[PDB]
Amino acid sequence: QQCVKLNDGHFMPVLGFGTYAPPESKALEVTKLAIEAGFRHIDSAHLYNNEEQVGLAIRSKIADGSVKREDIFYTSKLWSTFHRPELVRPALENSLKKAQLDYVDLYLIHSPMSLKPGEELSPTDENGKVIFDIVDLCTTWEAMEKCKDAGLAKSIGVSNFNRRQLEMILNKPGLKYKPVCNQVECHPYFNRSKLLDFCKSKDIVLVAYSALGSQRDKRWVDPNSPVLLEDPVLCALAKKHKRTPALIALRYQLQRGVVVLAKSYNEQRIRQNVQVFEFQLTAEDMKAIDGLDRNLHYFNSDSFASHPNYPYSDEY
Ligand SMILES: NC(=O)c1ccc[n+]([C@@H]2O[C@H](COP(=O)([O-])OP(=O)(O)OC[C@H]3O[C@@H](n4cnc5c(N)ncnc54)[C@H](OP(=O)(O)O)[C@@H]3O)[C@@H](O)[C@H]2O)c1
Ligand SMILES: C[C@]12CCC(=O)C=C1CC[C@@H]1[C@@H]2CC[C@]2(C)C(=O)CC[C@@H]12
Repeated sequence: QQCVKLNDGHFMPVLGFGTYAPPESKALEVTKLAIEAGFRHIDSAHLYNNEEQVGLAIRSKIADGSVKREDIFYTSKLWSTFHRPELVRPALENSLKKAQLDYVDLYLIHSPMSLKPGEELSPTDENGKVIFDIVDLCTTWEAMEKCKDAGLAKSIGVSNFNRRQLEMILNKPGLKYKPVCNQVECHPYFNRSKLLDFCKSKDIVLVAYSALGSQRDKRWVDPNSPVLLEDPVLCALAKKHKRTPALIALRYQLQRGVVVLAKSYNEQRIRQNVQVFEFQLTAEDMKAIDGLDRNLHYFNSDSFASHPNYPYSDEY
C-alpha cells in the first residue's frame, strides 16, 4: 500500500516481511499470518531453503481471495555459487518452480562475494575461509538483465553491495537496467547514512535487513555484540510514543526513505510490526536515533570476512 516507485517504474511496498529462520512449514504458517496482518512485500531467497513454503503461503492467500497476485511483491535471490552467467536463469527458473509462480517481483544478486559453483551453499577450505570464484559480476548482471527481459523477474537489484561494488554495475558499458535496490544490513547501530545518500543520488532504493538487530545466529554473530532492541535510547523513545523499541527501529527507516524488512515468527509480533504506519517520530527523535550509529554489522564472521569482495573492507 504505502509504496516507493522503483527506477524501472515498478512499485515496492515500504514494509517487507522477512521469511528466514535458522534450520532448527513454520515458514508456511507465519507467511500467511504476515499477509493476514497486512504485509504485502515478502522476502525469500535460495539460501533460505524455504521458497516452497513461502510460495505456498502466498498462493494460498491468493487462492482464498485475500489478495491478488499483483498485490503481492515477492522477492527471491540468486545465491553466490550461481554467479556464472549460464547458471543465473536456471537458478531463477528453479526458484520459480519451487514457489510455483510465473515470475518474482524482484530478483537480487544476494551478495557480491562469488563462491565456487557446486552443491554446497558455502564451500569452505580447511582454514574455514570460503572458496571464492573470480566471475566478473558485470556478466552476472547482464544475465540478470536477460531475466528481466524474459519476464521472469519484474525488477532486478542487488544485495550487500558497497559503493564501489555498485559503481562497477552503474559504470558497466552497455548497461541496460540499473539495480532497483540495494538490500543491506541497516539499523540504528549501523545506519549506512553515506551509502544511503549515494543510493538516493542514483535512484537506488536502500532496503534494510537486520532492522531489528538480527537473529544473532551463533554461526556468524559476535555474542559480545549489544542487543539492538535493548538500546536505552530506543527504549526511551518507545516509552515516549507508547510503542515498542522494535516499532521505533522500523519507523526510523521509513522516515529516512529506507524500505524496511522485519522477520517475526510470532503471531503477536507480526501483527505489532504493521503498526509502524500508525505513528511519527519527531525531527529530534530521528537525530537521537542517528546518534546511535556504531558502524556495527552483526554478520561478523571470518568465513566471509576473508573473501576478497567482502563489502565491509571499504569505508562505505
Ligand atoms: N540479503 C541478505 O543478505 C539478508 C541478510 C539477513 C536477513 N535478510 C532478510 O531480512 C529479514 C529480516 O532480517 P533478520 O532476520 O536479520 O531479522 P530482524 O528482522 O532484525 O529480526 C530480528 C528478530 O526480531 C524479533 N522481532 C520481530 N518483531 C519484533 C518485535 N515487534 N518486538 C520484539 N522483537 C521482534 C524476531 O524474533 P521473533 O521471530 O521471535 O519475533 C527476529 O528474530 C530476513 O528474514 C531475510 O528475509 C537478508
Ligand atoms: C549469512 C551468510 C550466509 C551463509 C553463511 O554460511 C554465512 C553467512 C555469514 C556472513 C553473511 C552471509 C550472507 C552474505 C553477507 C550478509 C554479506 O554480504 C556480509 C556478511 C555476509
